[PDB]
Amino acid sequence: SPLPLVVNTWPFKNATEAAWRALASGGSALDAVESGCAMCEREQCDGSVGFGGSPDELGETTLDAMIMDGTTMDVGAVGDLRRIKNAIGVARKVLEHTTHTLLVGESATTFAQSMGFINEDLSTSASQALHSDWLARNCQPNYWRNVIPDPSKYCGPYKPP
Amino acid sequence: SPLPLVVNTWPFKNATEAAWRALASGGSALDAVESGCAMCEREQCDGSVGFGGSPDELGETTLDAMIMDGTTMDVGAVGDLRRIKNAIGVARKVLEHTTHTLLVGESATTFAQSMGFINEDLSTSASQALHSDWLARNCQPNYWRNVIPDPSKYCGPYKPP
Amino acid sequence: TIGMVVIHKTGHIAAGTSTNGIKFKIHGRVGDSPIPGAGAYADDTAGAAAATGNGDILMRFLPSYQAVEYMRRGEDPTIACQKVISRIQKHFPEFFGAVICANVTGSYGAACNKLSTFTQFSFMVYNSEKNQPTEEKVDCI
Amino acid sequence: TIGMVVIHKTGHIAAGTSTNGIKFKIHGRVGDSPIPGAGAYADDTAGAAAATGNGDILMRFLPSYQAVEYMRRGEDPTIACQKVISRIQKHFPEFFGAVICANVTGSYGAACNKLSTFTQFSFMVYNSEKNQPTEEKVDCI
Ligand SMILES: *[C@@H]1O[C@H](CO)[C@@H](O[C@@H]2O[C@H](CO)[C@@H](O[C@@H]3O[C@H](CO)[C@@H](O)[C@H](O)[C@@H]3O)[C@H](O)[C@H]2NC(C)=O)[C@H](O)[C@H]1NC(C)=O
Ligand SMILES: *[C@@H]1O[C@H](CO)[C@@H](O)[C@H](O)[C@H]1NC(C)=O
Ligand SMILES: *[C@@H]1O[C@H](CO)[C@@H](O)[C@H](O)[C@H]1NC(C)=O
Ligand SMILES: *[C@@H]1O[C@H](CO)[C@@H](O)[C@H](O)[C@H]1NC(C)=O
Repeated sequence: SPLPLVVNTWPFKNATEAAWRALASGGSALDAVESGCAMCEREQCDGSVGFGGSPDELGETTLDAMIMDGTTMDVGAVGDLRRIKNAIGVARKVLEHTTHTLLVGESATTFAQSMGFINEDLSTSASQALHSDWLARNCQPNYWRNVIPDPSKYCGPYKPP
Repeated sequence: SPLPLVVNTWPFKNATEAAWRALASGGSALDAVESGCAMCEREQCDGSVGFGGSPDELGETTLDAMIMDGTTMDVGAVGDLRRIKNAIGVARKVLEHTTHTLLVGESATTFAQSMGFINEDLSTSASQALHSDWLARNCQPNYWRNVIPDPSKYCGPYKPP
Repeated sequence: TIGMVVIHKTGHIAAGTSTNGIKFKIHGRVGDSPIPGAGAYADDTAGAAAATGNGDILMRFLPSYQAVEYMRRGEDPTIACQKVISRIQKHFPEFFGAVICANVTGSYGAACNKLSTFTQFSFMVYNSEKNQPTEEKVDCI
Repeated sequence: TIGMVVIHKTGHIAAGTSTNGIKFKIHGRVGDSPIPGAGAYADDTAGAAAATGNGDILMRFLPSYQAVEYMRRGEDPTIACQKVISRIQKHFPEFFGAVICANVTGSYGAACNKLSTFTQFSFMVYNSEKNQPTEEKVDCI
């Protein structure tokens, strides 16, 4: 009931602490959300946030992030951000420097570099192994369907029958 | 019965016609939607659908499309589709051949090629001209704000203040 | 942008969109069209809706999903569509946007936000009674 | 995925998410995280919500927007979050997903879909009433 209030999915305590710390220093709600989420990008929370995790079929890690201002209802977001670690940082720059809402892929990378972000590989030896073990395993699991060869048994390239 | 029913935005009658025709031939609601929308991609309706229109800051035309099944509530969508003309055709393939909802950018172009779509330049003399007159008017209008140099007077590239 | 809603004779609904976006958009920009609930939405249990206009703005208010949500509760297509326009209007009074609504039985409607440069919205219809693609038209509110 | 909601002392609300998606996703796949109303939603007049789990399914039901919509109608945060899970549940009984809710006055709640491998959902809360971030849990429904 009393404010400020910080709530986040999963027991990622460091993100909670980071967000609270921002508010305690005088930061706004946007500063808090960004800080809390950026903390998990750095700490690669549960391997499901930030670089070095969830490699795609080609072995590349691409990030998705968004930040929303509840006062103006302004939004900044990026999907399929490539080679930039601070996804929520780029999302906030979309909110502050454009009148758009969503920027994607390699085009969003270019935008991020213009905003001062460092273009770097998002892979790690750990995410590289995960991908090679996946390949050796005949690409299981995957999200293909109604294609040949049988996606429940083989790797691609796939094609509709 | 009042059904079937076909309703679409704007006075795009040829698209409404292609959708109805799809139904008359015993086609599904999904077949109709794909038929109607694809018709405007070919026709470049108001220059707001399909190739050769709305060039971005770099002069490139990129397409977005979606198709949704009301029965299963499955959705196939593409955003920032590059070098593929039949955007909704690709979106329907995301629905039929993957368990994902949205694919974007050059990555989506690769997906489209796997599904048999032709990779091709979406530019035309018309869209380039549109872009050049824009460069001439000092990139007015654009969607940047709070950057250097002043977006309201000058072209890019831009940098944070 | 083209937003289309189709109700099969069986009552199975589908919705869709296709667009090349807005002119001179920043490289990599994606609007409301490919976003479920924003550009279009369909549900056999309620109805379907599609939106067109300034996607940067529409995207934040999920107009098609809310229109269908209203129709889910029995609202008339034109009303569900106007209510959606009204909520956005409260935040961005100068927003460019139009929405088309259709419920499970075949009733349709539309609404648009009135601007000095945008006062009426036309949309195509085709059903059993009308044996010709009929161009409807609505005055913006 | 991490979804976060914050209510400033001044009543101003913000929300956001960050994720690397799902393992072995098809090259170029975008989940619910960067989609307004799906991954997160914030409205100073209603409240805020954030979702996590299988993004492919979640983004089709706009969980964060609907949760906020319920609270806008007066629903208790927990009940708003539970109702969202149920609606999706009827369409996909075995989907992985959890949602956090919070209204304008600082009340929070959460809900999740019950699975053989997922029966409880843990989330962090940091109040002024608390002097340390405390881990909360909810049994999935
Ligand atoms: C945010 O969510 C909380 C929790 O759902 C809401 O709090 C509840 O608010 C109602 C008033 O609308 C309180 O119940 C009423 O309580 C008074 C107590 O004096 C009683 O006289 C009434 O007959 C009735 O029981 C309820 O106690 C309170 N619950 C909690 C846990 O604080 C709150 O209203 C929501 N805020 C907004 C703006 O919707
Ligand atoms: C953040 O999380 C990990 C796991 O709980 C922990 O080892 C680490 O020490 C935490 N951060 C700090 C600054 O303590
Ligand atoms: C269909 O509409 C277009 C405008 O989009 C028009 O140029 C064309 O003549 C019409 N189609 C046919 C086959 O006449
Ligand atoms: C569809 O709209 C009409 C006009 O508002 C209404 O009478 C009818 O009952 C609606 N159908 C349903 C299922 O709500």
